[PDB]
Amino acid sequence: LPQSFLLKCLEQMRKVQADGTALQETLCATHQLCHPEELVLLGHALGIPQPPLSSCSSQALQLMGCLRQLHSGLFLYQGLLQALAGISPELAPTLDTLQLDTTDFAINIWQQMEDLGMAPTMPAFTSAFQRRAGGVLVASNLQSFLELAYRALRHFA
Repeated sequence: LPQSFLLKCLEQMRKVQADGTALQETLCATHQLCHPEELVLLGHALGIPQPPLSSCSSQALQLMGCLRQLHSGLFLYQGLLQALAGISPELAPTLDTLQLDTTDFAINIWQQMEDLGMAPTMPAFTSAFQRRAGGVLVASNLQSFLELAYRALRHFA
C-alpha cells in the first residue's frame, strides 16, 4: 500500500483509540463500568455484533479481503455509535468526536479500495444503563479491532 496511506491510517486509528479511551475512562470513574471483560455476556444479551477480521489474520491474509472486512466492520461500528445516541449529555460530546473520527477513517479505507479497484441489524439500547455498558463494550471492541487491522496493513508492506 503507499506509505502515505499507512501513515494516514496510523494517525487516524490512534485518534479513534484516544477517543475510545476517553469514553472508557469517564464511564468507569462515573459509573464503575471499568472491566469490559465482565460485560461480555451482557453485550451478547444486547446483540452487540463483533466484526470479523478473518482475512486480516495470517492464515487467511488477502489484501482485498482484509480491506473489505476492515471497512464493513468500521461501517458497522458507525451504526453502533449512532445507536448509543450520545449515551448521556455528559458523554455525548466524547461520542460525537469518536463518531467523527471513525467516519474519517472509514472514508479513507474506502477511498483506498477505490484507488485499487477493489471496492466495495442494529442493537436497541433503551435504558441508560444499556447505553452506558454498550458504550464501554463498543469502545473496547473498536480498539482491539483497529490494533488488528493495523498489524495486518503494516505487513502489506
